[PDB]
Order: sequence, then C-alpha cells, then structure tokens
Amino acid sequence: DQSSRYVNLALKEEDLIAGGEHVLCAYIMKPKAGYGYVATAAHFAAESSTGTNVEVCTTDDFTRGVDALVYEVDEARELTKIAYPVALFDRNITDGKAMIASFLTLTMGNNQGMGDVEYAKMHDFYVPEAYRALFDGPSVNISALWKVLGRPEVDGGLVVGTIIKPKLGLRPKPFAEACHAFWLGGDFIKNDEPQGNQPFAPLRDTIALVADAMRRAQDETGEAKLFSANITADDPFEIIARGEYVLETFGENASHVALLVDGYVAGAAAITTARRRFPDNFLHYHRAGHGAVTSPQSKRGYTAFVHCKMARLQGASGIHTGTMGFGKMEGESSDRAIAYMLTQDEAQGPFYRQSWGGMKACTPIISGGMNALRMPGFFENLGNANVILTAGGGAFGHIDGPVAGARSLRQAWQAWRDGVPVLDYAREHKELARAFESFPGDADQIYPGWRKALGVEDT
Amino acid sequence: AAKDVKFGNDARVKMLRGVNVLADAVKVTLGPKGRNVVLDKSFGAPTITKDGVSVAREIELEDKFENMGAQMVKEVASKANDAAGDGTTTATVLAQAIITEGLKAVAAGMNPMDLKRGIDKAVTAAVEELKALSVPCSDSKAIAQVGTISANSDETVGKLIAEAMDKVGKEGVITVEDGTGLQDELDVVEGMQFDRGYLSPYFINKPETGAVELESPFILLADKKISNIREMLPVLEAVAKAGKPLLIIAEDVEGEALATLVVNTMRGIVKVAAVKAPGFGDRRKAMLQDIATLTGGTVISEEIGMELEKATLEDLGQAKRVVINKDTTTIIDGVGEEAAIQGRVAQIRQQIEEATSDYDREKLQERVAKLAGGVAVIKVGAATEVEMKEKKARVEDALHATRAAVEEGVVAGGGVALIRVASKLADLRGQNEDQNVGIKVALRAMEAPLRQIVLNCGEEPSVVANTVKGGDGNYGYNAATEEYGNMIDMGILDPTKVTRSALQYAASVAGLMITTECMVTDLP
Amino acid sequence: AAKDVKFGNDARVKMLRGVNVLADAVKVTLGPKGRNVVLDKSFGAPTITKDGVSVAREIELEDKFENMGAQMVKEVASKANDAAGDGTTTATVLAQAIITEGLKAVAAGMNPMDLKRGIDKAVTAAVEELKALSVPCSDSKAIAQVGTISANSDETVGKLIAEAMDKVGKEGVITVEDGTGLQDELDVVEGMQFDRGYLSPYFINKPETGAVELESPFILLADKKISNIREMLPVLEAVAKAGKPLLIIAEDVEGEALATLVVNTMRGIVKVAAVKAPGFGDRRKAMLQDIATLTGGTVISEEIGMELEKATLEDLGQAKRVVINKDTTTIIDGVGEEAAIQGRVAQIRQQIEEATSDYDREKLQERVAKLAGGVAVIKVGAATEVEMKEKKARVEDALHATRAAVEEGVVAGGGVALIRVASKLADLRGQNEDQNVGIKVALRAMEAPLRQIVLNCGEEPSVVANTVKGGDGNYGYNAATEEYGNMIDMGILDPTKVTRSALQYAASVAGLMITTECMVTDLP
Amino acid sequence: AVKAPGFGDRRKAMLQDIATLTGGTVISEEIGMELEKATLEDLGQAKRVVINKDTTTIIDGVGEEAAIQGRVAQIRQQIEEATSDYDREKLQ
Repeated sequence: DQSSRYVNLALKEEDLIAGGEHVLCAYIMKPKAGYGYVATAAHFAAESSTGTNVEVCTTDDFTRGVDALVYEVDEARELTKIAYPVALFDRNITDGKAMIASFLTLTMGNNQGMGDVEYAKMHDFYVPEAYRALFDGPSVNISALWKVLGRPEVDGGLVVGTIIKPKLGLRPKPFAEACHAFWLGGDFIKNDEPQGNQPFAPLRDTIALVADAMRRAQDETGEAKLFSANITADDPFEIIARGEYVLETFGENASHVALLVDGYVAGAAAITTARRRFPDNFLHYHRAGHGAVTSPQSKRGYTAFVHCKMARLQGASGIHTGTMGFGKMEGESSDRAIAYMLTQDEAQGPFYRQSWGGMKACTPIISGGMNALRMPGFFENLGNANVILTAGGGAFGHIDGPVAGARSLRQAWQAWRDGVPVLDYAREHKELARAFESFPGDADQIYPGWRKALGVEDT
Repeated sequence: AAKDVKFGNDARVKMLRGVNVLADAVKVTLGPKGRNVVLDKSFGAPTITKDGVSVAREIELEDKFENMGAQMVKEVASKANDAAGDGTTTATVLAQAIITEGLKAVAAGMNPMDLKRGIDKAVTAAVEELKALSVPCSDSKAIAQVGTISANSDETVGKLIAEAMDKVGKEGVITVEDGTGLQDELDVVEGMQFDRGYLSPYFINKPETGAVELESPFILLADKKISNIREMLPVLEAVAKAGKPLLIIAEDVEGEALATLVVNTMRGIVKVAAVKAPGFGDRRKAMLQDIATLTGGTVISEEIGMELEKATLEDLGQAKRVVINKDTTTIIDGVGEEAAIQGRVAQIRQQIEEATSDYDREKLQERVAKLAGGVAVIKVGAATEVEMKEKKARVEDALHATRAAVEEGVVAGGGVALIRVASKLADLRGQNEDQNVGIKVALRAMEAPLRQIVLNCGEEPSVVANTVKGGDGNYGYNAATEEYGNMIDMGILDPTKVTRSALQYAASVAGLMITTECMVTDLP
Repeated sequence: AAKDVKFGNDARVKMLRGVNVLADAVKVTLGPKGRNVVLDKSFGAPTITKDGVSVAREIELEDKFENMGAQMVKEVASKANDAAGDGTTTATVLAQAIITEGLKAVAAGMNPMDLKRGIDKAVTAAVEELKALSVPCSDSKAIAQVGTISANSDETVGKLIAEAMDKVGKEGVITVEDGTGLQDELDVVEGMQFDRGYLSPYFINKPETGAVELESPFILLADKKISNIREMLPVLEAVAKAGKPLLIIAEDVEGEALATLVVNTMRGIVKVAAVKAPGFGDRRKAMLQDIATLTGGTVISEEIGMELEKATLEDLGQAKRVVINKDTTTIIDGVGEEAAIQGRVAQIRQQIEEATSDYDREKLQERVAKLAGGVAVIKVGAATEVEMKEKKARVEDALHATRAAVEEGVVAGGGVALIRVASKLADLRGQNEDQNVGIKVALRAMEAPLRQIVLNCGEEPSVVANTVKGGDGNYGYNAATEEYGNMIDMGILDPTKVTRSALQYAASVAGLMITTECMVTDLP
Repeated sequence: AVKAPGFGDRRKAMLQDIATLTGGTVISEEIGMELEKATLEDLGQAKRVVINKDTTTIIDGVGEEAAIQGRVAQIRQQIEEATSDYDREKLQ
C-alpha cells in the first residue's frame, strides 16, 4: 500500500537527463505560506483526479504508482520535480499501448479549484532530445510546413499576420483589399476568434461557413487565398467519400485557409487519421491575450502549462500562460527579481550553461514594454519564441515607410538569416516605444509611458 | 444598425435631463459651503475630489440619449481641464445659463446661426474688455494671496510656494511627493542633478552614508567601454598634480577598468567617482552639450568630429562641487561662460516650439530648469492619499494661477468684471434681430458665475446679483464673510487666462450644440 | 453594472447602517466581557478571533454604498496593521463616534471646512496634552504588566515575554515559531545563524552528527569559488603547522574540494570547515563585510587585486566559537576590537537612517540585532492551529505594545488618560461658532469610546462618566476587576502614540466623510 | 546629406524626377554605371537651396522644359491610374 518507497531519486535534473526516458506530469506541491499543510494534500489528488469508483487496474496488473510517486528534491527551495510515470506502464510487443482505463486514472492532473494560482512562473523543464525512441515526436510549425518556400524553424518566418487600420470589419477583399494587396506586411489576415457555429453564437453563425462559396478569387484573379475565412465546419462526415486520394487541392496550409482553435471545443482532435502524415493542424488562434484571467478583476481560466508539454504538435502562436506579475505591493524581496536574476553586476558563474540535452525555441513573451533601446534587457536567454515581433500600432500609421519592418511573415526570414545575435528578435525596429499611445494596459505603474494620462501636472 | 431619431424638443428634453444631472453633480461642489464628491473604484478606494471633469468622465445614465449627451458635453470639460482645472466651474455654470435662458425663451423658432454669431462677437468684445481691464500683479505677497485663493483659501502651503518662488525665481521647478512627511516641508537643491549613483560601494569617501563629495571636479564624458582608453594617464596625472578629483561619465566599464579604479582609489591620491549613463540615449546625448556648457568644456565622445582618442587638460570641463549618493548625483556649479550658456539657451528657445506634447518637451523643460537654477523638493502635508492628491491639485492650480497672473495681470474675482463690462457694452448691435437676441442672451447668461456662487452660499442669487451690480469698481460682495468688501482688500484676484480659455471653449461648444435639430441613438 | 446616483441624505442614510453593521461586528468584541467573531474561508477552516482589524480586513456586504463606506473605514484598520497593530477596536469606536457626530452636524448644518479645522485643532491639542501626560517606562515589571494587558492579563505568557525581553536586551528581536508541544519554550540564538550544513557525512567533528564546534576559529575569506586551481595551500599548510582550526568561505564547493576536505578530516591533517554562498548578492555582501569587520577579517575578492595564491597569513578571521550542524552554521561571537566594532555599528546605523525605511531596513535590523542583540524564539505549546493563531495574535500585540513603549513610553490605558485629556481639551475655543461647535462635538466624539467601553460590560454609563470626569489622577475603572482604583495598581499602561496615530487617522477620515454630497455606484 | 526611407519603386521614381527637375541624372545602379564611370557634371545643380532641421527645399531647377515636358508627356497616361483613390492625388 502507502504511496512512496518506489522511486528514491536523490540527484538533481542531471539524473533526470541521463535517464532520457523520464516524462514529468504532476502538480507542484509548494504549500502556500498562508495555506496550511492539510489542504495542500487534501485537494492535490484525492478528489480532482478520476472519481475512482473503488479502484482500477491495468491488464498488466500490479501497478505500484497510482498515487503521486514523488521524487521531489527539497534541499534549498523545494524545487518540485514530480512525474506521473508513463514509461513504466504497459509495454506491448508491437504498439506498446495500454488499455482504456490506464491513462484515464492518473495522467490528467487537474488543478480545478485549488488556490495554487496567485503567482507561479514555470520556466524550463522539457522532454530531452531522446524522445524519438518509442514516441512520434512533433517539431514542426508553419515555419517548417512551407519551409521549402523560405521559412526555417526557429523564428524563421511564420504565417500569422498584422493588420493595418481599420483593425477588423468591412472585410478587405471587396474594398479594403489594398490593405491585403500590400505584400509588405499584409499577407495573412485573421478575425476575432470567439466565432463559429457555436451554441452561444450571434446571427453571424450563418455568415462564417458562407465564406466558403466566395473562394472564387484565388485562381483567375492572381492572388492566393490567405485569409482566415472561418469555414471550418463542425460536423466532419462529408469529406469522407471523394477528396481522399487526388482532389486534395485545398492543401496542408491549415493556417492559410482558416482553422477554428478557440481552446475549448477543438483542441488537437486531428490525431486519429493523421498520426504520421499530417500531424500539423496549426494552432489557429487570433492574437488575444492579457484580458481574460490575468486581470485581477476578471480571472476566468486555469493553469495547464505543465500539461501542455505534449501540445507542440499544433505550432502554437498563442498560449494563455498569464503575466509577469508586476504591481500590487512590492518589497520583502520585491518581485522585480525578473531583472535581478541576470542584470545584477556582481554575479558570476564560470562552469555550466543552459544545456538541458535538447534546446528549442524558448523565450517568454514581451509583456509591458521591451524596446531595443533597452538592449541590456530581455535578450539573455534565447530572445525569441515561435512568434514574430508584433505589438500595438502606435507608430505604425503609414502606408509603406520602412517596408522591411512591416514584413510580418517575410522580414523574419532576413532577420534570422542575417545571423546577428539575440538582437534578431528586435532587429526589426525600435520605435515601438510610441506604441504605448494606443494600448495602455501593458505598462501601468513602472514604465513612464502612462505618466501623461493622469497623475496631476507632471511629466 | 438599431438607430432612433428624435427631433427638436422631443430629443432636447432627454439631453436637457442629462445635462441637468451634470449640473446637479457639479454646482454643489464649489463654494465655502459646498462639498467634494467621491469617485468609485472597483479595485481600490473611491477618491474624494473637486475634479468635475473626472466626474463627467465617470457619470453614466441608463438612458441612451442622456448618456451619450453627457459624453459629448464631456469634451468641453476635458478641454477646460487641459489648461487650469478650476474655473471650469464657471464654464459649466455659464453653459447651464445658456441652455436654461435660451431654451426657455427662444423656444427654437429663431435661427441658431445668427444667435451663435451674436454670442461669438459678444465673446470677442468680452475678450477685448478683459484684456483692457487686466490689472498687473507685482508683489509676491499678492502672489501668495492669489495662490491661497487658488488653494481653496489655504495660506500655509501658499506662503510656502511663495517663498519657493522667492528662492528659485521664475525658472525654478517643483517636485511631487507621495507619503513622505505628512506635513509641509520645502527645500531647494541647487545646480545640476543627475538620476544616478556610484555603481561600486568601494567608493566610500569622506562624507557619511559613503557618499562622494568632491571639490573642483574634472569631468570625463564617454559613450564607449574604456579598455585601451585606459591610456589617459597623461590626463590622469595632470588631474593628480592639480590636486582635485575627477568624475567619469563612461557609458560602459571594462572589468580591468573597474578593478584598477577599485585598487587605485583604495590606496593612492586619486579618488575618482564613476557613474553610469543618466538615462535614455536621446536625452543623454542631448544633455551632453548641457554638461559641456555648464562646466565650460566640450563634449567628449567618439561619434563627433574632433578626435576619438586624443585628450587635453582643456578638453575636460571644470566644476565647483559634486555630491553623489548611491542613488542620486548633483553638481553644484561648473566653470562655464555665460555667453555660451545663453547661446545654448537661445537655441533651446527655438527648441521650445514643438508639437510632440509629451516626451521631448518635458525633458527639455527639466534640463533647462536645471540649466538656470535648481529643483524644489517638497514633503506634502496631508494624512491620506486623497488628501495628498487634493493638496497637490491645489498646488498645481496655484502654480498655473501665478504663471498666468504674472504674465497677464489680475482682475477682481467672482467674474464681477465680466458682468460689469457686459453692462458697459450692452449696446452691442448685430446684423439682424436674431443676432441682437443672441447678444442679449449671452450678456444675460454671463451673470451665471456669481449667480451660482450666491446660490451655493445658501443665499438668494437675484438679490445679491442686483446688489453687486449696484457695486462698482473693486468693491462688491465678499462671499467668504457673507458681507460686502473690496476684492483688492480681501485679496481675491483671478488671472484672466483661465477666464478667457473657459469662455472661448464654452461659447464654442454652446454655439455648436444649440444648432441641433435631430438626435440619433442606438437601440438595445 | 450601470451607474446609480444618490444625493445627500439618500447616500447619508445608507452610510449609516454600513458602519452600524461594522459596529455590530466590532464594538461588542473588546474586553473580557467582549467575545470573538467567526470569519470563515471557503477552502480553509473558520477563524474565530477578537482582533477588530482581522474582522475589518475581509468586511464586505451586498449593498454597494454600505460596502464603500466600509472600505473607507477599513483604511484606518489597514494603517493600524501597518503601524500599530492594536487599538483597532479604538479606531472602530472612533469611526462610530465620527459618523454619529457627522450625522448630527448635517442635521445642524455646520460648514465642513470649519468642522475639519476644529477637528484637527482638537486632535493636535490632544496630542500636546498626551505628550504632557507621558510617563517614562523602564523597569521590567511594568513591561510584564503591559504585556499581560496586551494579552488580556495573561500573566504566564506576559511574564515569559518580559523575561525574554530582559535576557536578550532591547536589541534582541523575537520571531514567530510553529507549535509542537503543549507548553511554550524560549530559545536564544547568538551570532550569525544561517542555513549552511555539511555536504558530506565525513565532515563530522568531535560533537558527532557532523557538528563542527571550534573555539577561536581561524576564518578564510575565499571570494567566489575555487575548484580547478584547488590550492589554498599557502595558508592552508601554514595553519596546518600552526595546528589551528580552519574556516573557508566560498560560494561553491566541488568534488575536488569535498575530497580534500575529507582527506583533512579523516587522515588528520588539520581541522578544516567550509561554508557555501549565502544567497542574493546584496545579502551576501552585507553579511560578509560585517563579519569580516567584526571578526577583523581581510576583505578578499578576486574582483579586486587578490588571489588565493596571492594571499597573506593575516587574512584569517577570528571568532569566539562556531557551531556547524547538518543544516545550520552559527557564529556564537566574533573576536574584534571595541573601537572598530562600534564604528561599524555606527556605519550600519547610518545605513539605518535610510530613505527606504522598509523591509530592506528590516533585513538590516537583522544585522543590527546580530551586532548587539540576538534572535529570540518563543516556540508555542499550542495544540491546534487556530489556537496557535490566536496565541500569536496576542503575542504580536504584546510585541507591538512593547516596541512602541520602547521609544515613546506608556500612559494610562483604557481611555482614562484619554478622557482626562479630552476634559482638559474641553476649554478649547475656535474662530467662529462653527469651529466651537466642531470642537465640542469632538469632545463628545472622544467621550464616545469610553462610554461604549462601559456598555461593553453593561455597566452604569452615567455613573462611570461622572465619577471619572470629576475625578483625576490615577483614579479610574478596571474592566478586569470591574471597579475603581489607582491607575498604577490597575496597571493598564499603554504607549499612547499608537492611540495618537489612530486618532489622527480618525480625524482625517472624519474630515473626508464630512464631505458627503453625492455618490455614484454600479448596479449589482 | 539626404536619406530616402521610402518604398523602392516610388522612391526611385521620385529621385529620377528630382534629377530631371534639377537638370541632373541619377547615379543609379539601374544603369550599369557607378562612381568610377561618373563625372562632376553628372551631379545635380540648383541656383538656391534652403535646408532646415526637419525639411529640405530646392528652389531652382535646371531641367528647364526639355526634362519637365518630357516627363509630363510620359506622366499624362500616369495621371489616370488603376489604384484610383488618392494615388492620383499623390501623383499630381
């Protein structure tokens, strides 16, 4: 019985790297100062995991790891490294797959309710390069789908677009096509995401799919359809008959033709038919963030970034991680340690670096303000994620101007093939400091960009 | 899509209602008896203030017509906020007078354009009369008095600001502080001030707190990291033979440079102060010339066409005293000629003309204020956050009032001059009868400030208005004493810039709003 | 949701019940006849407590207007948390007094400007009279008395705290600890204690358990880290001939360093111990500089011209004794000259006089106490977590009282001195009738706390009020004995300045609430 | 010194228009010529030019009518355009 005495891992991540077949899935048991001991384990896995009519077992039988087999290392700061093992589960001759109820009981840690979300920033623990052994392995995005046409992997191009004024509405193709007829940055337009044939939808639900019948201007017109015309149907049982073998003229460009990724009803369900052929249905989410759960007034959401570690198949251009956590009350080892981790002058380390046996694009999102004039800022770790530098259009009120910069899905090509340090992320331009005239809600207390709005006669 | 149109008074009533609500919100807030209103905040605490325009920003009514009318009349409140902040009360009250008297007497029918032209030329005549009647202000005692008037009849901070004015002259600037001392305090820091401190604690020097206090410093300017420009030992030896220390404005520091400074300052004769760049690149390079002219030197940088490496004893500027803490830096005085200083001042004069509003203007004003004198540091006198904010709002209102009075002169308070000159030029004639009607409506509505002042005092507006009209010159009614009195003797004087701005803005907005014949709303 | 406007009494009416509800929550709780209220948390267990501010922190009702009145009145409770921590019940009864007086003032209609003038004048006069009535406190028995009354006459724990205060001195600072047993225990920690224990089980010195206890140790400052060069032998071997203990201070210890330390510990070369990096840069710099100065150590840094190879035998630090355990390393005392120690304490006091005046200064107070005092530990014998919370609230209130009395001293508690000074401040006069009315209204407002004190035990209000107001000196009423007597015999002595701060916050909040004109809220 | 930040084709067109106006010829890589095959007479000239911090002003040109009317003849068809709204406004 009990839970432990099965894994006595007593070494740091170095041992978790040497094994190679260690996959981590669990919740951090860091009891919040203020919340006392009993509730930390009461709401961990006792009532939020499975429901657990009596108890269940796998066909292999005698699995010792139903509970959290915690090898968590706790000597300095309670750095939590806990895994729900998957490699020790049922291993079969040809497929290696377990039964129906095996994964259903243990692997879906649910933080549905517990207060462990006030501030919890989780930086880097990732499945190493030894992942292709008995697993499929996703490492492809739109920067790697049409890669032969000019996109390399890491920050090397994309298909996600910036929109010139007007922001959205009065769809460009009839009259505002000149905004899209500028290959200089108008190249792939998307609309607001909370739309489609949802049960809670307005009268426009008919319009979305109707956008399919107006694809008549992609062949004889001289332009290729690159709008997110929201025609991805809900009911799939129609394509079955004809399109299978030859008539696949629509293409693999799930991020050129529209795709509905709202985060609740679609996910990555495409796994079934396309285990190996087309595992890349792009994470087609319109760029909306910092307005749903991050705000202390409106907190609607949850934390699942640890469990999203398998989701790299989508090619994420947006994930609702949260915020840096700036504001409220500071002091008592003030929360400005974001700067104090690297910007401190009298620090030193001679020996090791960031090498977790399988590095990939990993850089936190620029929130608030981070300009190239603050070159001693955010460019230390990697500086770029699977995104392209695109912020509010405060200084972007011109037709062509610096034509190179506005190339949202093209200047990344040059700015990563230029090969000039981590500055490539902000190699584009630096006048973004004026963009605060448009969007206030990113710099509110520390940066002096809000000083003009209010606060008595001072500048 | 959902649109509804209402025409004439059918719409007007609703608009009137909303405007009337605004009047109810506003009129009770001014006067010796009036009270200030509290602004709801979901995150934090509602804040008590006199700020009417903020209220209008946060006023909301369920009726679509009324709510949108409130937001569209909010524009004049915002524009009046742009200049002073008080006397916006006067613009609001004259707007209520306009709407009330006009809409109750004209009953539409007549031409809004002719009425607007008449009131516009009447406004022009009132502007002329106000310019003619403006009385200059000379004594700083009257300056303190008018600041107190702007300070809601509060004298201690007013005389504090007056003494600050005496110390710093016209060019001096002030600071705003949060939760510092809870009681009034005023000091002045003279000379140039830098938003940096010494990077290495190893620079503990003779003054306490480990500060760096050096007489006759020698300045060095650098926009690069110095490794081989370590070969300044001729200049370094010249400084050592001079007997006075030197200061470094290097942009970046080599590890060898930092180490050699640490070792040679600890035991030696050359104690040097080294600090990082003050701020952003643009303003830094702009104020490099300010430093050069202040110390009488020339800017030392590689990206200019003098020399990248060479340096002489005359290349560096000379100063009197530097006092530096771990966070803040100050240079008391530098050895610079007045000729080049005012030449830079002259080029800054053309620099003053700009339309960027924020950013460059604020830094240029700050750097020039330090170029001329010093900055006034203050500890606010108040117990709570709202009290501090109200005190600071009164302080800035007093500052604006002093500026406008010094540049323009003063007039008798209560708008009595306005109604007096309106009586003086009552014979104004227009193009047609409608224009004369507009002229007469405007002159009658100009009484609104005093009418509301009397009404708020719990006294009959008509009686006191008639008595004041009987009074002449600088004699009239003191509302604070609820008796008679001379405005000069009571010291209630108003700079006229705010009056002119408010009257122009309110006249324009009333003239545009009166011409309405249809109103459009969105339906739920 | 949508905005709702309420004018005058409409808001005022609402405001009433708001604080009334708060009063119903709070006023009855004080005193031995006072009880405790339950504040439950959905995830956790309910907390039943008597601390008024603890009640106030989570106060919220359904009504918008009552909620906003509550959030104004919660500001004084939050400020009490920040500064005092007790007398929160006094702040609440002050709020009840001021709301009653405000409604009465609105009933009569005095000018709020004059009202707040009278309020602040009376408050300042009360401050002056209290300062006149101040009584010094130095002996330990009065310390025990104030600790008991703060813990509601808890003689056992109060005497425990007084004894701890005596043995650790004034500079000794006490911490909060978890409860395991059924009885309290007191621990004193001297010198620098830090989370540093031996890495390898071979580091066991004579006192078993890997504990290294060295008298008069010899301490090496090995800046940063040393793995590859690995040869600290120029001093290591020299002290090995000296046959003396060795202490190493390095940020990181590698397999080679552990190997050679094991060699020294096992083969018997010489007794050597090492210590890891402390932590953040600021903390490590501070606690290494202070130790080196106190122990007479040598500032050693490869950041400065210095090496482990380029070292002097005089670099050793010296202490009295050091005790290292599995996780914690403790320096009991250091060997240093008196003049240098007092000079370093003087410079750290110069650090005390910091513009930060915040938790940085508290981490500095850690260092200051280790300079002079020590760490005090009261490990409570609490059985359950909620009783632990109540115990710790009591002891923290006692700590606040003791620390406040350290600087201020104590005066008669229970409001007897307060009603005495109010009776004195009964001769105050104002400028006009409004000011005099405001002063006398403040007189009843300060009478209110004492009469609610009387009614908390349900005693004769008029008899107590008359017999106390007529009386003077130490003659007063005790709730613990519920009878008259000498104040010194009753021994309810309180550092008044916390009450001073509370009453001036009360004055400020009364001044803001007397600005009640109109309110706009959101729909539920 | 003047730097042209604009879009390629339109920037080239406006520079060649400048050269024609001032009687000069563009030293451009659109021709196979460079500084090595270039003369001081190929430089543009004017009679009176005024430059400020923000803007530049050329008052007199040298292209007289030969360049101006030739460019007008080639631009008359350009006056009508398919970009329609305000592109023609910028052309005029």
